[PDB]
Amino acid sequence: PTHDVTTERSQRLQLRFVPVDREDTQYSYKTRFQLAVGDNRVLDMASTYFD
Amino acid sequence: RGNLTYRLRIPVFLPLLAPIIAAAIGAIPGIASVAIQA
Amino acid sequence: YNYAALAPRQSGIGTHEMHG
Amino acid sequence: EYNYAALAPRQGSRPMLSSGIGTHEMHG
Amino acid sequence: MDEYNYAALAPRQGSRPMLSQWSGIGTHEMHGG
Amino acid sequence: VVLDESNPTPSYKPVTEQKVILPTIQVLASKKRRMAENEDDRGAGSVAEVQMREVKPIQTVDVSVPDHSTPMEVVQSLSRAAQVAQRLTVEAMDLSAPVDAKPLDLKPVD
Amino acid sequence: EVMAPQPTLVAEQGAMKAVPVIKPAQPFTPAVHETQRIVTNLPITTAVTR
Amino acid sequence: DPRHALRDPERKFLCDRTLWRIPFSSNFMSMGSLTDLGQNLLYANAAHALD
Repeated sequence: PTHDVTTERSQRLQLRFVPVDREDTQYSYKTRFQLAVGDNRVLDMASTYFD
Repeated sequence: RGNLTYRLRIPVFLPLLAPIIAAAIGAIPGIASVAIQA
Repeated sequence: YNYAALAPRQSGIGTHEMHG
Repeated sequence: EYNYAALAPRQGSRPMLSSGIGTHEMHG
Repeated sequence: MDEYNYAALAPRQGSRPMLSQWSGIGTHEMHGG
Repeated sequence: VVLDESNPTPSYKPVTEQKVILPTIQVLASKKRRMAENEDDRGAGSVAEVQMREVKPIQTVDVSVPDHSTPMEVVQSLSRAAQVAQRLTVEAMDLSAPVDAKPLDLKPVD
Repeated sequence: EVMAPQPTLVAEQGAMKAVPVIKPAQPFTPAVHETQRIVTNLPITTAVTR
Repeated sequence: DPRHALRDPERKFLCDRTLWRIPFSSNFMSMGSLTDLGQNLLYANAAHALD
């Protein structure tokens, strides 16, 4: 297919989100992120692995 | 904007037709942030 | 929109995986 | 006064008009 | 009227786009002094 | 039956006749436009504009919805809204700002 | 139906009495100008003075 | 001098009384008080964090 399949509107495939804040007791390491899902794009959470 | 535009010709204090249409449009699940302009 | 996106030219929906 | 042009200086037999109302000067 | 001319490209001043005068295109600077 | 056929906007052409609501509703598609930078620019978006038109001795409203919305659903919702507006054209709306609550304690008893 | 020929223009300016001159440019107006195909077979629309 | 110690230029600039400007425009141009960006749906109806 050559139309209505891909955007070609300058959007990224991979995104690196850094935590807005982090707290670490000596038993657990908690990280808080806020991920913004574009304006029109959608993602499935099968991606979004923690690095 | 959109290819299709719908027109209503109603036979016709505080205006009410525009808020009514805005609420009806906002009731559509796929439409958000209804704008009213006069 | 035009009848959704095109398919590569030349149960579909749902999963029932369970048991353990 | 209904004819507001009567409040303007008269070049000849016509008032001196013009212009533009409002300012948009804002930057920095 | 914005469909018969390039008025969306020009910066606006409220509701009236700020287009140039019709006899504004073109230039001529030339002298030997 | 069917009083006004004016088409105030020339860029949009009618696609269906002025079907009546047992007001009248007319669906207008848009003619060709300029080039777009990319195909994913027309249906992209979700905001809907409800433009108001000057009263013609009747009122006209230009409601524009994004493409992905179902035309049948949009038509039915607009028809229901038009019926509600025709029926209602109150104190319930007045209650939701310029009536107050504590000031509504002198008049009820005194 | 082939488009009717357009008349060529030759203006006058100063002592120069036969300067070749193209038709003047005018912004498109629906009241004055209309879009007419040059050749009916294939769509090449252009503005004419009705 | 005909006889001279070698050299290596140093360059610099002084910009006094000047506020650096990074306008929130897509092309960095100033085509209106309400810029090109700041009207796009990317930055209008959504919430973004600036780092």
